Amino acid sequence: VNSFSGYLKLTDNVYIKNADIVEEAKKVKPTVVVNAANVYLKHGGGVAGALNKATNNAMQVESDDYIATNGPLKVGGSCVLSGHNLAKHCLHVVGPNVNKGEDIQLLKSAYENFNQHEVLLAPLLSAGIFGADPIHSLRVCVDTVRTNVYLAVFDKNLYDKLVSSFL
Repeated sequence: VNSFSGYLKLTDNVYIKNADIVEEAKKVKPTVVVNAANVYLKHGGGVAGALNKATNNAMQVESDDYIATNGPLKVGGSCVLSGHNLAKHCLHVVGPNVNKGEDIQLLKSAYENFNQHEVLLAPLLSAGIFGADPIHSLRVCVDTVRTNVYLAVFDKNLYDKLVSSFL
């Protein structure tokens, strides 16, 4: 049993809810929240901007030190950093950004990072301002992640379309 409430069950391991991931993280304090990161960990907008704002910019300060030491992530890669006030850990995962011309085949590699964690609160990778089709992102998630993933979908309209169209 875990603390996640109000989710629709899509598969054995994947759950979905219309929720603001920031407000969901603040309520649950999950072990892992996933950030929709870029390779520079520049948390300007989208999910990343919202998560970082909720940490009062402490996520960005920690991230800048990580990049100064390690250099940029790979598209499809990840790093584990603090979850600050939102979670124990934040898994920063880089899905391909279609609005920068990155290979959508890298979305499966991105989701494979989730398999290193038994339970996660996450957004749909490469959705929103990363430009991918969220229906596709949900299909790759279901077909790639084997650990237990609780997906937060901010937009009610999109949530209802994801559920209604789910095979």
